[PDB]
Amino acid sequence: SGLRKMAQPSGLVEPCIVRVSYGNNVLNGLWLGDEVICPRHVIASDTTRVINYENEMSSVRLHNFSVSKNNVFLGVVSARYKGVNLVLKVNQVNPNTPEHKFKSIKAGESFNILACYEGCPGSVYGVNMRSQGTIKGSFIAGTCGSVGYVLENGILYFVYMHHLELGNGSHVGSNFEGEMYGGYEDQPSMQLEGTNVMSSDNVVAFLYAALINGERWFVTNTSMSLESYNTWAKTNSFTELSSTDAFSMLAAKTGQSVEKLLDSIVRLNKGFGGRTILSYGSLCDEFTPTEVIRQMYGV
Amino acid sequence: SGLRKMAQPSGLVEPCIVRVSYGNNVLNGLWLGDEVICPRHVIASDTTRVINYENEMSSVRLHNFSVSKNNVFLGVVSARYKGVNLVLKVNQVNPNTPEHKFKSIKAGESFNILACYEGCPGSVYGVNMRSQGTIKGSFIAGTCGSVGYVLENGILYFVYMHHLELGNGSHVGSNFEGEMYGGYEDQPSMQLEGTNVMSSDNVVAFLYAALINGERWFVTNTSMSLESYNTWAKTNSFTELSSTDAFSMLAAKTGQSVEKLLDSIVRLNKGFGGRTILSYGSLCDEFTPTEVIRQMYGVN
Amino acid sequence: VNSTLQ
Repeated sequence: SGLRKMAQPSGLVEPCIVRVSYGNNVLNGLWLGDEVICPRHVIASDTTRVINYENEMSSVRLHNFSVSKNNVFLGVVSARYKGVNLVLKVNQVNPNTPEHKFKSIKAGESFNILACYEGCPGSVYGVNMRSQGTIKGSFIAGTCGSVGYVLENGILYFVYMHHLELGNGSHVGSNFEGEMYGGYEDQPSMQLEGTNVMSSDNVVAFLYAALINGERWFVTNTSMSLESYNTWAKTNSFTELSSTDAFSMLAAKTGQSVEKLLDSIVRLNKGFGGRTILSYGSLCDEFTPTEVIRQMYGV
Repeated sequence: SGLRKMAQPSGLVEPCIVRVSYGNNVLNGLWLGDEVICPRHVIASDTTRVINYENEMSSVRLHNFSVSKNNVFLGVVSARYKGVNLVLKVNQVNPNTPEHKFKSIKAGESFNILACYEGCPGSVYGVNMRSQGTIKGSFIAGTCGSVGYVLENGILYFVYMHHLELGNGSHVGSNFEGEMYGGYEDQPSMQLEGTNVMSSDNVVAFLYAALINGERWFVTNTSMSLESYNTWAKTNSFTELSSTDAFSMLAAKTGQSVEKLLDSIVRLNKGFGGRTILSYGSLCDEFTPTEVIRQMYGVN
Repeated sequence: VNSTLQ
């Protein structure tokens, strides 16, 4: 019992992380096959000013790169852009290249981040994609290029690569197709995140998790229909709850139907009155229904 | 980037997790060298009622064990108890046995849990040892035998093996010598946890994390001697502060001395009111100074 | 309430 944010094992990903440096920039790269992918901003000669990527690529000199793993270097044979990603062809194939696939993460979905520091795996933890395409992760100078991944049906998916941190502390990254989630630009600009929309299904999950833990102060003797709720959400920065099917098990186990929890959300949205739910002082939308169900009881 | 609980990579430990079954019991085990360690109740005829471990061991038949990594099934040549753990000798040396040592975790220290379901590594997450020898983790039926580990300066330490869940939801496990943390019995009995003592070290660390994140509404500029704090600590369920040497760097980066945070602790312990710190509604002692120095500066 | 041997 107990609700904790978790991550899937990183063993399959760890061997693919490499240190990539250029000029004064040192970050992390993903080594798969005979290629190394990393943020192209590792090529920038001056990250405190607007970056002209066409010029930076024109003046690039392969020998200036330094790709390595456990202090064993890989020779770079070529460099090209793929969206906001830099793809380096190296003189050696990663013998530990795991079978894998690439896919994009959607808002509300969870995935794992393998936080690395200068080509070295440091920590693993789970995150959740926000509506604007960002995540509330933990990266400090040097974790750029950290990899996001998910294991589903025995298949490893590489889904995210960290690029930058916004002024508001939210984190930005791209998929391996070279597309930046949220369409943010890979510049040291002051772009804004935008209005964050809470994942309604994730909050319901959270509230269910809270119920299973014995917390009930937020449970009223009222209920709000899915239709009414879906109406309210559209104007209060919350997604639309498509159906209650996903919470059937949680509903049976706790005895509270979705709609009752929907009523709670609307009423908790203005403050917890100093109270807490699973130690937090506000609604949490970082756990998907699946995440909660698996962690509650045998699934 | 605020304060989030993390776990160290699990790649070194994954190859050591195995599935151990006996009759209708299935849980996880740890395969190192030619040995496999796992909770001993796996051989219990019925883990639902009180167990006579001597008898269960007297009636155990080696061939009834089932130990497998993946498709590799190991032959059990001998079984013995070592505290609350079962130590099994197998006919094969684990070729992926990493360099390792063993040790116990003290109250207030953190480590990683590699939770597995019937021999399959499913998740990894960080935890912190409470004063009563428990941890607030997340284990579902089948995660028993899950492994706790720490990486301290190139050294991998195996430190925890999951055994049971207390009536109140707290999780209990043992070290690898087979001693149960908190001295709990591996029985479906009714044992209470008791009052937990908050780790002062960790809470002070928590507050530095807050200051580093831009929150300082709780700053008082008024300080409380370490001596006065410790006397207050004893009567309020908090550990006595060793010294302030552990936070030297944090106090420098923030400009707030430990004594000032100690005064903040005493007052904050009366309640946050309608305010929060790092989004929490009360004092958090699950993050150690070392843990916080990283997450904020990552220099290890 | 108490213990479950997981």
